[PDB]
Amino acid sequence: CTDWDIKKYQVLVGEPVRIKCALLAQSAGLSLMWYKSSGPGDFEEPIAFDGSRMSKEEDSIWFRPTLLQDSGLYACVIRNSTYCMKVSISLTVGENDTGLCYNSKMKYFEKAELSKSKEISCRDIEDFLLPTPEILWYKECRTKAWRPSIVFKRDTLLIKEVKEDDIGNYTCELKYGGFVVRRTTELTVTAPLTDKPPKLLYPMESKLTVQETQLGGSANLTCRAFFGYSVSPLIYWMKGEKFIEDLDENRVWESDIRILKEHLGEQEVSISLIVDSVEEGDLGNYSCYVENGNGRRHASVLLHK
Amino acid sequence: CTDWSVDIKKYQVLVGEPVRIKCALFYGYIRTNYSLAQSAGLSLMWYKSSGPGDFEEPIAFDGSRMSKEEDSIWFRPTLLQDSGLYACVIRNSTYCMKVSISLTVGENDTGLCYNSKMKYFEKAELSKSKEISCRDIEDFLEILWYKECRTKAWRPSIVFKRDTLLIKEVKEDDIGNYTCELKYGGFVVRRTTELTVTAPLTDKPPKLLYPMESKLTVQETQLGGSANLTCRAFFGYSVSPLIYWMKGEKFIEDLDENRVWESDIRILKEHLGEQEVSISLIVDSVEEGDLGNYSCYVENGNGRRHASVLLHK
Ligand SMILES: *[C@@H]1O[C@H](CO)[C@@H](O[C@@H]2O[C@H](CO)[C@@H](O[C@@H]3O[C@H](CO[C@H]4O[C@H](CO)[C@@H](O)[C@H](O)[C@@H]4O)[C@@H](O)[C@H](O[C@H]4O[C@H](CO)[C@@H](O)[C@H](O)[C@@H]4O)[C@@H]3O)[C@H](O)[C@H]2NC(C)=O)[C@H](O)[C@H]1NC(C)=O
Ligand SMILES: *[C@@H]1O[C@H](CO)[C@@H](O[C@@H]2O[C@H](CO)[C@@H](O[C@@H]3O[C@H](CO[C@H]4O[C@H](CO)[C@@H](O)[C@H](O)[C@@H]4O)[C@@H](O)[C@H](O[C@H]4O[C@H](CO)[C@@H](O)[C@H](O)[C@@H]4O)[C@@H]3O)[C@H](O)[C@H]2NC(C)=O)[C@H](O)[C@H]1NC(C)=O
Ligand SMILES: *[C@@H]1O[C@H](CO)[C@@H](O[C@@H]2O[C@H](CO)[C@@H](O[C@@H]3O[C@H](CO[C@H]4O[C@H](CO)[C@@H](O)[C@H](O)[C@@H]4O)[C@@H](O)[C@H](O[C@H]4O[C@H](CO)[C@@H](O)[C@H](O)[C@@H]4O)[C@@H]3O)[C@H](O)[C@H]2NC(C)=O)[C@H](O)[C@H]1NC(C)=O
Ligand SMILES: *[C@@H]1O[C@H](CO)[C@@H](O[C@@H]2O[C@H](CO)[C@@H](O[C@@H]3O[C@H](CO)[C@@H](O)[C@H](O[C@H]4O[C@H](CO)[C@@H](O)[C@H](O)[C@@H]4O)[C@@H]3O)[C@H](O)[C@H]2NC(C)=O)[C@H](O)[C@H]1NC(C)=O
Ligand SMILES: *[C@@H]1O[C@H](CO)[C@@H](O[C@@H]2O[C@H](CO)[C@@H](O[C@@H]3O[C@H](CO)[C@@H](O)[C@H](O)[C@@H]3O)[C@H](O)[C@H]2NC(C)=O)[C@H](O)[C@H]1NC(C)=O
Ligand SMILES: *[C@@H]1O[C@H](CO)[C@@H](O[C@@H]2O[C@H](CO)[C@@H](O[C@@H]3O[C@H](CO)[C@@H](O)[C@H](O)[C@@H]3O)[C@H](O)[C@H]2NC(C)=O)[C@H](O)[C@H]1NC(C)=O
Ligand SMILES: *[C@@H]1O[C@H](CO)[C@@H](O)[C@H](O)[C@H]1NC(C)=O
Repeated sequence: CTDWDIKKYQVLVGEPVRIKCALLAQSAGLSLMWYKSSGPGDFEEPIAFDGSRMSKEEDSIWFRPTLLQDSGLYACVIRNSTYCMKVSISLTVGENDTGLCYNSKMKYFEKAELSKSKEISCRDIEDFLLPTPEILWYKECRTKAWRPSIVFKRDTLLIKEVKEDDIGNYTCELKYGGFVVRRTTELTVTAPLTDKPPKLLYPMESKLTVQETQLGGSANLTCRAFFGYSVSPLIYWMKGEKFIEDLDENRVWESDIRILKEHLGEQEVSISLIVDSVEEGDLGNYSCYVENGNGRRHASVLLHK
Repeated sequence: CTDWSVDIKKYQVLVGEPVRIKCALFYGYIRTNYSLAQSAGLSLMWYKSSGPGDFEEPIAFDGSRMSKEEDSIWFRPTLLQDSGLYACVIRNSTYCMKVSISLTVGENDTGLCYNSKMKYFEKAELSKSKEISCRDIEDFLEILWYKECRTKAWRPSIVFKRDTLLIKEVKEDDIGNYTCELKYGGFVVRRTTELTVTAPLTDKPPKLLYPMESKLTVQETQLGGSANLTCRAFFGYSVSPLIYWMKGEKFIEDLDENRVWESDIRILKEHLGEQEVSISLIVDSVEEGDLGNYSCYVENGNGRRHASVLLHK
């Protein structure tokens, strides 16, 4: 039968899951089958349904609860006299690690700006909603008394003003017929957006630094700048109108950008310009260009002797 | 900059073994090499996010273990921390591209040499040859093979050739996890594969068990009653089993009463790829028209067999 899934399932052992065949079928005479492979290339064993945990319900399989055994590839096949279709679903079951409520490999991630609003939502909770709903939030796998600044509405968490204290793993809990559904997200805070172009440190914008090199010598011109949080940092060297790529590719080349420091999204990167076997043409005024969202700044270096 | 969400290539390694993460942009996406691209002034940076939504911190290498060598990153050895998403970015005045590579690091579980989630899989036919190879090994260029995480003396049926394991005749006993080991400068490289043996190709069409091919079984039902007609067959290894009910020329879908429907296929047994499935035909509020001869059709690659059932009373 025709063969091809992007949808992947991650769940903690002891939590209810619903796996759907990605593709009225009973009416058309179509017969539906599932296979568990547990790996790419495996036997794809036919599943004989029990009634306690694994339930064949409509277009889906229900696990109540899930077990470590359940981890694997699930292939849903539809069969007819002349018609067939099948698709494979990946289910990974893991256990919360050592006293924690969640699994390290299995969690969501978010980023927030200091002194700014941020919303945290309980994602992928649709399959347990009826009739048309209670949720509890944990901080570092512990119950907390939440400040009035933080507001809870309908499966979501809102922080009106975000502080450097509000960092870590946020896990929401749902009750599903004597079962718990946990979705955990980790928040990382960064400094707010710059609103200002980066700052040149070496060379400075208005000092006109001087570099001395002898002919047939080696020249190292190293720019340095500070990039506040705002894409990779854009810092590069130019000699007048000519870009680094244009001038004499055999003797002169540009180094890769280095990260001298990083904190809260702010970086202090440095890049260097290297010239070998320096000649009369190489001597002149070199400028380090630094650019971002709000501006383009540059400073100059003089090559002498 | 222009983005390629996630690279198909993913890395799975045991903690304490060497890994090499390759920037996909130089090998697959773009033909131009790192040595010639950098000449054009392109700058390369890496980021470690550990998640699709995380901060993506810029990594300052500065390490004995983590080495920025050309278009790749070297881990010698790898650590449990290293698990995450690695994004390589190329920078220009007006040009940018980035791609993300997934590295997953795990530890051998409870007295075992391997990780259950991280291993290869294979299938073999009984009494036939099958070769097991040490896959995706390179950048570390002799091999030694273990069976069930133990050193073994191998029969002349099993032969060793560089980077491969060959079994002339596969037997039902030689099933399980085969792990090859390589030594790379005081480090060990383990690649483990699991073998599952199945019965050889049928060469014969399936066999009807219930009803039998030439007995013409009879079921008695009263009018306004309930009818359960359950077929049963044996399918040897050869895809889902093709077994279905028919009433004369008409398929089950054709008569399409709200009263008569077909059940889903059930798996009564499984051994070595051989199945003995059963399907049932159900009729509710039986009427005079429903009475007649029903046939259960069973089919596979080499043949089509069928048996008949008579509905009476
Ligand atoms: C028309 O009539 C047919 C009868 O031919 C009905 O089909 C039967 O439906 C019943 C449903 O109750 C089936 O009963 C099931 O038996 C399965 C087989 O047993 C397992 O155990 C042995 C070991 O002894 C294994 O070797 C074997 O491979 C099986 O795995 C069970 O798996 C079923 O589920 C569970 O049952 C008990 C319930 O407490 C659990 O404790 C068990 O752990 C088990 O998981 C179930 O018991 C019966 O097999 C069917 N027969 C056939 C021939 O298909 C149709 O349903 C009916 N049509 C209707 C009503 O529309
Ligand atoms: C939920 O959110 C919390 C924070 O809100 C996260 O906490 C971090 O958890 C990780 C583990 O996943 C911690 O990493 C581990 O802890 C060690 C502590 O680091 C400090 O160590 C000493 C004090 O003991 C300090 O002096 C030092 O400056 C460090 O700040 C790490 O150092 C460990 O790595 C070390 O060990 C390995 C092997 O032993 C070595 O090879 C390494 O080189 C390294 O030395 C270890 O990885 C991390 O520290 C926690 N952060 C904080 C701030 O406490 C949770 O991770 C998060 N939940 C999940 C699932 O991620
Ligand atoms: C190649 O490598 C793979 C993977 O490493 C091996 O697959 C293993 O196969 C063995 C079979 O010999 C499996 O062993 C079995 O473990 C099961 C554990 O389940 C228990 O726990 C769950 C909850 O987590 C319960 O639901 C369940 O009822 C069990 O309690 C059990 O089915 C068996 O363990 C025995 O221990 C329990 C106590 O826990 C006893 O009460 C029972 O009597 C029971 O017999 C069974 O032994 C093992 O789990 C498989 N591993 C994985 C990861 O799937 C291959 O075997 C290996 N190849 C070769 C040739 O060895
Ligand atoms: C051109 O000039 C630039 C700037 O002057 C220069 O950049 C320098 O690069 C080197 C490495 O390529 C840096 O040296 C390292 O700095 C970091 C600390 O941030 C550490 O990794 C190292 O510290 C120790 O390293 C050794 C152990 O690995 C120790 O033995 C050693 O004693 C150190 O303690 C190492 O110092 C250097 O920091 C920068 N320069 C600046 C100012 O940051 C570049 O290399 C020059 N040449 C080119 C581009 O060809
Ligand atoms: C996070 O993971 C840990 C371990 O991975 C989970 O701990 C487990 O907790 C259950 C219930 O408390 C334990 O089962 C019970 O064990 C006691 C032992 O006396 C027994 O009397 C009970 O009848 C029941 O069987 C289980 O042993 C324990 N697992 C361990 C210790 O390895 C924990 O539940 C997970 N979730 C969290 C912390 O939210
Ligand atoms: C980074 O630098 C600039 C900014 O966009 C780009 O410059 C030019 O890009 C073109 C197409 O990518 C390059 O094509 C070449 O054209 C020459 C023409 O003589 C031809 O001989 C080559 O075979 C090739 O087709 C061109 O070299 C390049 N010019 C430069 C770098 O000076 C560049 O493409 C950007 N991106 C990179 C380098 O990946
Ligand atoms: C399992 O990993 C440990 C390191 O945590 C190592 O010492 C041990 O040798 C490994 N097992 C085998 C069979 O090599």
